[PDB]
Amino acid sequence: LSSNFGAISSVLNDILSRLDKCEAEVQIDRLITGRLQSLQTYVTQQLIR
Amino acid sequence: GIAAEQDRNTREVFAQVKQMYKTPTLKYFGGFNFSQILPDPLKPTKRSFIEDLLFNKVTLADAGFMKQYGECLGDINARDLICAQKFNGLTVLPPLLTDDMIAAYTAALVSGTATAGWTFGAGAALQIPFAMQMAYRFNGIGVTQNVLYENQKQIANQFNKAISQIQESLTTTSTALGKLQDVVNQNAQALNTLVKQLSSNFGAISSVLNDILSRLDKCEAEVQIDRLITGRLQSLQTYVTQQLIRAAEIRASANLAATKMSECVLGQSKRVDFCGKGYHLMSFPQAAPHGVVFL
Amino acid sequence: LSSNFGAISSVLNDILSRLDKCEAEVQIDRLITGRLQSLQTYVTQQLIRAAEIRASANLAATKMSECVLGQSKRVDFCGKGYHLMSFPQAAPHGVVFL
Amino acid sequence: TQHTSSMRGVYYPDEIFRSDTLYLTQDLFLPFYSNVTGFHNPVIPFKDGIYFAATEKSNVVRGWVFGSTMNNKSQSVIIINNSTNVVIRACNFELCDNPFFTMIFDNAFNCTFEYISDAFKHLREFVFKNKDGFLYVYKGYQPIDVVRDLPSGFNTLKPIFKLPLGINITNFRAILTAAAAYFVGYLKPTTFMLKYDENGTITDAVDCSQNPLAELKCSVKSFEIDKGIYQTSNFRVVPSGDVVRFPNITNLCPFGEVFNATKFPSVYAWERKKISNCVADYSVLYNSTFFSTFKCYGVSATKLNDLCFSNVYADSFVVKGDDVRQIAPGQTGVIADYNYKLPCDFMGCVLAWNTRNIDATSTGNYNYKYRYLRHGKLRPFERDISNVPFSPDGKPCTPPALNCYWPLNDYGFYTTTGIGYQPYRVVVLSFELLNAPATVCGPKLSTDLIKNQCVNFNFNGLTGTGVLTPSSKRFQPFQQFGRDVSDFTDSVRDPKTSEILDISPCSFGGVSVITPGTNASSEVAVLYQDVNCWRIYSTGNNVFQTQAGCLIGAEHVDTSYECDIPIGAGICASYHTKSIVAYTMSLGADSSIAYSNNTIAIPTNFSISITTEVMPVSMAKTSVDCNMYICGDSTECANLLLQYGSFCTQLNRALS
Amino acid sequence: TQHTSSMRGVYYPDEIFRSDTLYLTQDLFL
Amino acid sequence: LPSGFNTLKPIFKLPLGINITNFRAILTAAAAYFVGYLKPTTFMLKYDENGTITDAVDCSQNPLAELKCSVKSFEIDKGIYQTSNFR
Amino acid sequence: ADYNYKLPCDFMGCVLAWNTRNIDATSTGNYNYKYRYLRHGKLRPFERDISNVPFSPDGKPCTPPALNCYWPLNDYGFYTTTGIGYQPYRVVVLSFEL
Amino acid sequence: KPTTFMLKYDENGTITDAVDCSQNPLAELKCSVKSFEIDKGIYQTSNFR
Amino acid sequence: DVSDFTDSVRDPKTSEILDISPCSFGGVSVITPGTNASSEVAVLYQDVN
Ligand SMILES: CCCCC/C=C\C/C=C\CCCCCCCC(=O)O
Ligand SMILES: *[C@@H]1O[C@H](CO)[C@@H](O)[C@H](O)[C@H]1NC(C)=O
Ligand SMILES: *[C@@H]1O[C@H](CO)[C@@H](O)[C@H](O)[C@H]1NC(C)=O
Ligand SMILES: *[C@@H]1O[C@H](CO)[C@@H](O)[C@H](O)[C@H]1NC(C)=O
Ligand SMILES: *[C@@H]1O[C@H](CO)[C@@H](O)[C@H](O)[C@H]1NC(C)=O
Ligand SMILES: *[C@@H]1O[C@H](CO)[C@@H](O)[C@H](O)[C@H]1NC(C)=O
Ligand SMILES: *[C@@H]1O[C@H](CO)[C@@H](O)[C@H](O)[C@H]1NC(C)=O
Ligand SMILES: *[C@@H]1O[C@H](CO)[C@@H](O)[C@H](O)[C@H]1NC(C)=O
Ligand SMILES: *[C@@H]1O[C@H](CO)[C@@H](O)[C@H](O)[C@H]1NC(C)=O
Ligand SMILES: *[C@@H]1O[C@H](CO)[C@@H](O)[C@H](O)[C@H]1NC(C)=O
Ligand SMILES: *[C@@H]1O[C@H](CO)[C@@H](O)[C@H](O)[C@H]1NC(C)=O
Ligand SMILES: *[C@@H]1O[C@H](CO)[C@@H](O)[C@H](O)[C@H]1NC(C)=O
Ligand SMILES: *[C@@H]1O[C@H](CO)[C@@H](O)[C@H](O)[C@H]1NC(C)=O
Ligand SMILES: *[C@@H]1O[C@H](CO)[C@@H](O)[C@H](O)[C@H]1NC(C)=O
Ligand SMILES: *[C@@H]1O[C@H](CO)[C@@H](O)[C@H](O)[C@H]1NC(C)=O
Ligand SMILES: *[C@@H]1O[C@H](CO)[C@@H](O)[C@H](O)[C@H]1NC(C)=O
Ligand SMILES: *[C@@H]1O[C@H](CO)[C@@H](O)[C@H](O)[C@H]1NC(C)=O
Ligand SMILES: *[C@@H]1O[C@H](CO)[C@@H](O)[C@H](O)[C@H]1NC(C)=O
Repeated sequence: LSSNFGAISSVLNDILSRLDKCEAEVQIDRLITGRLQSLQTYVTQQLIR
Repeated sequence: GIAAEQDRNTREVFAQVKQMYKTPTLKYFGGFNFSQILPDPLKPTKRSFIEDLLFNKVTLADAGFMKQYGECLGDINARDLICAQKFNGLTVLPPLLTDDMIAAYTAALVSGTATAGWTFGAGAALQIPFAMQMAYRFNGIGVTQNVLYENQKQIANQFNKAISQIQESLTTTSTALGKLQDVVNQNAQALNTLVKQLSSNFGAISSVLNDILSRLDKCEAEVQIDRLITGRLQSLQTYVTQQLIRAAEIRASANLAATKMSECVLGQSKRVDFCGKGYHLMSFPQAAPHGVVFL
Repeated sequence: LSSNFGAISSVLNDILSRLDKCEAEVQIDRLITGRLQSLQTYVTQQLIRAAEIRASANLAATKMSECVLGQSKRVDFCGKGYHLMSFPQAAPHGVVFL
Repeated sequence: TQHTSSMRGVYYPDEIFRSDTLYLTQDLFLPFYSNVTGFHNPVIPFKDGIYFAATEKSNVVRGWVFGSTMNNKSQSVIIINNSTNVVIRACNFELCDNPFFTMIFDNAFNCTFEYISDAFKHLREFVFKNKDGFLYVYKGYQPIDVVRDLPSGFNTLKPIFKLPLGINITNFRAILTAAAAYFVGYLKPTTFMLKYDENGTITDAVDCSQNPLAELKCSVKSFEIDKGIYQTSNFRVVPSGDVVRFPNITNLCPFGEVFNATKFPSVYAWERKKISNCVADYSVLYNSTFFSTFKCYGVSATKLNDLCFSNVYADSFVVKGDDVRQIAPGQTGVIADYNYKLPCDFMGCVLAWNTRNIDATSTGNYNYKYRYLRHGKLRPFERDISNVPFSPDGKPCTPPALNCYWPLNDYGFYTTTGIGYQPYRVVVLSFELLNAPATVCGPKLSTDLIKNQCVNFNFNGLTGTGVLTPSSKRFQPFQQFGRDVSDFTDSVRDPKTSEILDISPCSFGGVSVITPGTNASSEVAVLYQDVNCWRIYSTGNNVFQTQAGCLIGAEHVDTSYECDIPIGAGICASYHTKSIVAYTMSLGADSSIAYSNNTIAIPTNFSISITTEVMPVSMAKTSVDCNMYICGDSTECANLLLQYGSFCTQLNRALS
Repeated sequence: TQHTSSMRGVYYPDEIFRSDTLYLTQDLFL
Repeated sequence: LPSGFNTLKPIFKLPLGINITNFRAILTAAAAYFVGYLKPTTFMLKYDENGTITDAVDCSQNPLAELKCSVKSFEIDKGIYQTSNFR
Repeated sequence: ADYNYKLPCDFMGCVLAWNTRNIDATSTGNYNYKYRYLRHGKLRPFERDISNVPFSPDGKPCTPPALNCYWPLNDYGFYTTTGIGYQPYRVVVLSFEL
Repeated sequence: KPTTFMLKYDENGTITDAVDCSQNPLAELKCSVKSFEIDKGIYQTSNFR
Repeated sequence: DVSDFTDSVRDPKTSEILDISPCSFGGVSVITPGTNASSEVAVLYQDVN
């Protein structure tokens, strides 16, 4: 959960603390896709086990 | 590969016998009534009464494999799911074996069991009257055969009553065939999930390719199109992975059905609780939508 | 390994040859995520194939146990007919039973 | 006159060496077995590149002229051989009606480009293409013996010329000497797959749009196909016509009333005007009015003539030169905080121009004001008009006192000041796109409606490809479009006659290709689901209906066998005496045993049989290295990968 | 004086026609 | 105020640019009027075959509505479902 | 950008421009520089149009002393005393591949 | 020199041990698994560079 | 290559063709007992004689 996935930071508080809503919603979407990808990988491994 | 495996599964389960025995004219073998599990030559269908009930219990989705273009353009007010799937590149292929062929296979197996017994699996079929075959089945579980020969009326009546009870149980709406419905529900739900998953924009301006091509030039738009390309490719990959895992589960089930059909219909088994509760005497196969029912 | 995954190029040398470190570290991160995704897909396919091979090997082991070391009563479990004997032979990645 | 180009005219797509690879590319190519026109000297049209072939015995063809108008009024380029050198000259010349051999022209005067080379039974092939102001010429040579037609074969062309001309080329004509023949074909945007040798030479190619077998070859990226049935791409049709539907508007849109007004307000009291029912042709502004800054957000400028705009508002005010940079999203300063603020999700354009000769007088113009004191920032598109004395603590005060100020400052506009203290007029246009009824459109002309046919359409700026049908939906008056569950636009209201139309895709239906091995034959059979035997690529031979679908290219036989190609629904195919045959598969051998109640059958003799059974046990053990696969011998990439280490150890654990 | 708004006051969120769908949205609602 | 369900249609989009914090009604010299306040909320709306909104689900009313909004359906089968954590 | 000089998107190069009021601007007014403001379509990238033919909105040939017939080229009027937005600038565009 | 290290923190937030990831293949293995303790066995490390 | 890796070049001073190859090659395995027992390891290199 500490990977930034090619964004400014891995902390949502830093992005909301420094940018406006505006440039930040496109840095938040990278984190959203990365964490969704991580959950999907976990679910696939669990299905095989 | 998955589709080829599904055809191999059906072939390995149903096509075990090598010669297609004809249905005998007489359905009454020494007190035992075999009419409800064999086809009759007067009704239009090619399958038994129990197979009729089994095919009536399971509801289908496509009911054929032919949806013409003019038919999909004739039903627009009615938002049919199959037209949306076919308009989005998802198609369903027909099975290799028709339901009539599987019904013919099960009819041949039941006729061979009722006429030849157990000997048509080791080699060529050997004819034998049904009472002597019943005597051998009784002798196989440690009971002498005079017990059969002195109580034949009672055993025949109990056999007929049990068949009638199975028929009466299968005429009432229940969840006996509940593990055949889950397969069709999962397949339909997976395709509909891909269709509904097609409205995510994946961090782009819009989820509509027409809006991007309508507003930007080619130039800034080819980098918004590439995000959608990677997202939709990712969605297809997730669908394929789930399908592979489900295919593995179905293949394990089909292997168990094939070995049970081999060891319980073509012979008598000594394994405890492998075929029914009690001492095994016989087994009969019946075809079902995407599956098999053993009696 | 030749997909650029929505970057300027698929060659790391071209990106390091033309941009500075600065704009290039955000083009390199796209390639990093794409190649990591490719490796993950390969590993998932390998796990599923390994499960299939393990099921086949378990069936081969129990057949070797029950048909070479003894005589089996199970119908059609070892050959067509009444089982008398069985002999194992080695094969590339597998076993042949007679 | 009409001949075919049988695998004719392939060239090298780039300047990169490749060997023993198959390369799939998409470019302007001459399609296989396409029509070519023979000439045994009119004006032949030039349609985005040509293939030219000359069959010669006495060197009759000498060069070409390329141009558009072909008179003295536009530029033309001559590429000729005058028997000692090859000279290329792009100039402005008066053409002759009968050019021959030795004057090809009368006079030249506006010459732009010049190039002279060094001084010095046959088939000479050329490819000409025009792209980004460059004329590319490719050349190839082949010794032949034919006398009438273009010979069949395969020959690869090499690049010889890349000329920086910048010329409108739509027409061309050949130059002859006072026998020979020449052939002309046209290039199309097409996907090819090319094969390279071990010497880095192209020796074979596959045209991916020729037939379904070539589509299968391009899909698997191989020249050899094994025996079986393969699901290819679905059935597609290409669009035929064009439909453009725009509202019928007559008035030119009031550029003069907005941009040329005698009085603009101050920035704290900016004014808003609605724009409606107009045609916005900004090309009438190219004669008189010029803008120092013009920057738009939410839409590219090059598409502004192809769209139609829904809710157009124009805001007008006047600022100084240093404040024009503040009229932008996400900006700070006195103007952006206290006078005029823009959102982020802004859609529109901003225009500003210098007005020192109109809004600046000598001695000093003091009629423009701005607010510099406030108790909070403004919200987007919010106006503050009040003039109340300001106190930092927040309580009311009388202006002749202490810590009480007037919140408005004057702009002092002089003639002699620098440009940073000069007045600028600013107009901001804001609108929305493609989600609502619209009445301000571009100058594009409309077209008649076409029903029940795959067309390209343009409805109020929304473009696409599909089939339009009459609909039964009932739109409410404030609605214009309709969408699916997958956000696909499936309904539209026609802006001229208020009827509802349904839009459907053009491609539909699965296609399978049944083939034997590529070594056996190049013949295939095609199975179309979802068609009743129409929507087929071609009516070859033996069309009949099966239970699986419509089968084309196979023969139906009454006898039943085992099958090697499973088609489906009980139908199978094979390769028999040769041709492809289709039949119903056999379930097994017929047998009859008769039931008796008093007879038994007993075996009397026996045989010993030995049966083989093969089973897999293990597979290959493998390992991967993340660092080499992702970042091969790169330190910067390894540093960037350093924070993905948890992901890589999971893969290694799985493999181990 | 005090009453309850029992499923009161829903409006159309945009100007796009939709039929036979369920649409999930986030906006200013009662 | 009577109970029920009724869908409202857009009539006005006025470009005013005004600081609005207070309001007052105007009457004639019986009647009653009711005032409620809007909140940022997630709803799920159902459309007919005529393109009319006839039902809605407020996703923050109770855990059953949270379950309905999670599965995107108006009908829930018998069983136990793991909803979102306590917030 | 529409009628005189247009750049592609996949441009590779650099653009340089500098002010030249002390060289290309004279008193009274320098009228030797021209630009086209009337055309029947937009230019393609790196395409040049040189012709000087009278322009008619309907599209038919006409004689310039008539109605709805214009000359398609306008003069730049370069003075010394004008503001910097009406002063001449020299522009050089370099294009290459890498 | 520019080098990758792995540092260990106490419960008091003090650095008390470190691993130099380029010293020997055992340290490469330790930095790959992010642990100071290795169990008995054979491990495939990075390729020869 | 087939993976778009630049493997050949022409030298611009003398017109000869040169091949470019990577520097890293060959798998390495580390055999270890527990870290409690010893810090000694054995190294197995495939692809070397
Ligand atoms: C001299 C010490 C300054 C210390 C500043 C510390 C951090 C930087 C934060 C704010 C400084 C921004 C100054 C910009 C002034 C407004 C510009 C304008 O008119 O639009
Ligand atoms: C045997 O079954 C058939 C079908 O149910 C029935 O008609 C027949 O009467 C049965 N025979 C006896 C003896 O009950
Ligand atoms: C090619 O020529 C043949 C013969 O004249 C004609 O039938 C066919 O329509 C032509 N095709 C095209 C695309 O011009
Ligand atoms: C152009 O050609 C026409 C006739 O072809 C001639 O009358 C005219 O003088 C020519 N103009 C120039 C500039 O050569
Ligand atoms: C061909 O053209 C070149 C161009 O100047 C000229 O030098 C040469 O003499 C010409 N050759 C003949 C045979 O006229
Ligand atoms: C083109 O020719 C005409 C007449 O010969 C001339 O007036 C004009 O200046 C020329 N164009 C250029 C760019 O020199
Ligand atoms: C010049 O090129 C443009 C760009 O396509 C084209 O529209 C125009 O017709 C060409 N000129 C002539 C005379 O054909
Ligand atoms: C490559 O070129 C050499 C040149 O001597 C030739 O001998 C060889 O046959 C060529 N390779 C092929 C595959 O033709
Ligand atoms: C625009 O305003 C200027 C004032 O500087 C005036 O000269 C010009 O005629 C106006 N334009 C029109 C079309 O009237
Ligand atoms: C452009 O402006 C000039 C200057 O008054 C005028 O003579 C000319 O007619 C205008 N052109 C058009 C097409 O209106
Ligand atoms: C112009 O638009 C109106 C709008 O309804 C329409 O009634 C009318 O038919 C249109 N004019 C033409 C010539 O179609
Ligand atoms: C369409 O196909 C069906 C078989 O599915 C057939 O019965 C019917 O006759 C066909 N339609 C026509 C018009 O022949
Ligand atoms: C049948 O058995 C006899 C001995 O009983 C043997 O000689 C003969 O070979 C057997 N038949 C065959 C076909 O082998
Ligand atoms: C005007 O709007 C601002 C923006 O929120 C607000 O802070 C201020 O209180 C409003 N004015 C009054 C008098 O309430
Ligand atoms: C849709 O509108 C028609 C108008 O005649 C009405 O009859 C129909 O009942 C409506 N549909 C529903 C589901 O109420
Ligand atoms: C942390 O600091 C306290 C200070 O009193 C000390 O007693 C304790 O031992 C320290 N922790 C460790 C792990 O050394
Ligand atoms: C300079 O380049 C030429 C190009 O071939 C080459 O022949 C020559 O050796 C080079 N000079 C030196 C000193 O290497
Ligand atoms: C290389 O290894 C092989 C064993 O694979 C061995 O036979 C051979 O002798 C070795 N080479 C040398 C030079 O010893």
